[PDB]
Amino acid sequence: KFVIAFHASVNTDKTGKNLIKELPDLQKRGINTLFLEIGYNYQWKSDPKLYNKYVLSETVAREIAAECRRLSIDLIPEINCLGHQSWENETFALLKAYPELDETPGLYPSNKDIYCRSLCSSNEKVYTILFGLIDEITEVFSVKKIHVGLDEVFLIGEDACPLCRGKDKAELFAGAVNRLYDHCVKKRGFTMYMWGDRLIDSEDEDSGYKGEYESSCNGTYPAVDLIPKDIIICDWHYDELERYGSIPYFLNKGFRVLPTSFKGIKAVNALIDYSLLYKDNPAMLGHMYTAWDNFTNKNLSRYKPMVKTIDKLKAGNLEHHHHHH
Ligand SMILES: [Zn+2]
Repeated sequence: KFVIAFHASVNTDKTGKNLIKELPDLQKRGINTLFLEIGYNYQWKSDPKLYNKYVLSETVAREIAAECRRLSIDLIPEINCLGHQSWENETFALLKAYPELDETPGLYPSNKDIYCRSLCSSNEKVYTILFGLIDEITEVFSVKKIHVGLDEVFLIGEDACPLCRGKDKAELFAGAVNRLYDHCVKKRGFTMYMWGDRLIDSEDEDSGYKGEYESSCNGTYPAVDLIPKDIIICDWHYDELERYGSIPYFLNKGFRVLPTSFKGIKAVNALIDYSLLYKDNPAMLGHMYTAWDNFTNKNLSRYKPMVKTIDKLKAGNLEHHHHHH
């Protein structure tokens, strides 16, 4: 038996119903788990500063949860709790409402010359806010699971932060993971998921990857030995490679791993094939598909690289049932 998951995003009452459309179909393909990214795109009751009526309401949200439940789909909301506080020249809700919590105050206007802004990982107000959002979203969905993001954190320990300047980037990162863990797991008893790229040494030859996005080039990877190992690592690599050497890196470290793909058809294939080289390790959980080129959630069950490959793994969950007549 295997985890088969799909990553979808939702930010409006519409995009939610689009997803609802595809849940029945996506189930029949074989999806049994839905990672649902929300960010700050829910009408928050718990913080009025981050609320706008033009995003997902409590009603639409309780329907996705309703539908996942009827279809026995493990639902896991995601809020990115450190990096990805902006995209291109739009800064997201938290940092425009709380500019004091920016890790790089006063530096990159309109986000020129950086990938994405990040929150200050040392400022306690961040955790006060984030913990409040994690509690609300896990409530409206009636779930005990949370994905905290933590991918592609390039801005951390920056000189501009009065709070983090000069500090060790890996310890700051491990500090973020461990604060989130203390709330989601220690206090709430949830299961917590995260992206794994910051835990990998890019320069390492067995576990490293080419770029500076799929693996760490800013020295955060030592945090892998400073965080609790019941955290589920979502390990994403979207290029066709003959070896995805970070799967066994995470596995031997004690983590449960969820390999993650995007586009490529073969690239997807190759990840799945290499992940299945460890099929008989239970900490090799399964697989997650992404369709980042799909911005609506319409025909998500038609995502081509998934529909082909999914039976690939569906077989381990077939369950011979025997004639009832
Ligand atoms: Zn800081």
